[PDB]
Amino acid sequence: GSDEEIRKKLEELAKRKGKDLQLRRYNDPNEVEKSIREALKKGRTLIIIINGVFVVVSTDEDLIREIKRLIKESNPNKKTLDVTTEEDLEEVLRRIKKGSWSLEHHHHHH
Repeated sequence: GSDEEIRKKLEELAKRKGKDLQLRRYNDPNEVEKSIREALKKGRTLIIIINGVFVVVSTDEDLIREIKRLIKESNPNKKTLDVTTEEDLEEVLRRIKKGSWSLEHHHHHH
């Protein structure tokens, strides 16, 4: 679907900045967690789709914040998440259960 239309914006950005970006889909928090440990240990960017939520993992906040924009251009109605440590993963998954999900809106971003 629209994940294939966003993939171009991400894989072009990998050539612009010289970092490794890759896109994958998951069904459960228990399966997805295993992918975050690899990305953070290796200093790499993963863009993950789980149950309609976009979870962005990177050791570079400037890579996440540009990916979030490129995701939200193509799906302005989709919810999003960000991770830079294995502690951030638990922080955001705890917020997912509590309803404290991301508030990325262009009138709030400025």
